[PDB]
Amino acid sequence: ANRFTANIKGLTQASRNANDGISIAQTTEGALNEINNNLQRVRELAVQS
Amino acid sequence: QAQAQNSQYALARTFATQKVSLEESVLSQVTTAIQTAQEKIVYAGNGTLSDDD
Repeated sequence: ANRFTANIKGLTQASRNANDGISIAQTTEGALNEINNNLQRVRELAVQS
Repeated sequence: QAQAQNSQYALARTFATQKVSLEESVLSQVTTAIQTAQEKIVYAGNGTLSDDD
């Protein structure tokens, strides 16, 4: 029973870690979207030039 | 004579139980403490932590 308890607590905190990862990843994704949009507009300008 | 032997072992069992229970208590709490330290270690594995946190 005590071993079961140990594993349960560890697994729960690990799930929280996974959520930490999803958070950081999504922030990076958000920033990269704007990078992409700017690059698209830059290609448009280069076309005009 | 036989009765005397039996009585002495009654006393011995009394004191053995004393010590045994007293150990079990803190042992359970030791399990608790190990487990909490474990959980906060697993959080040290969090790959988003800043050095001050």
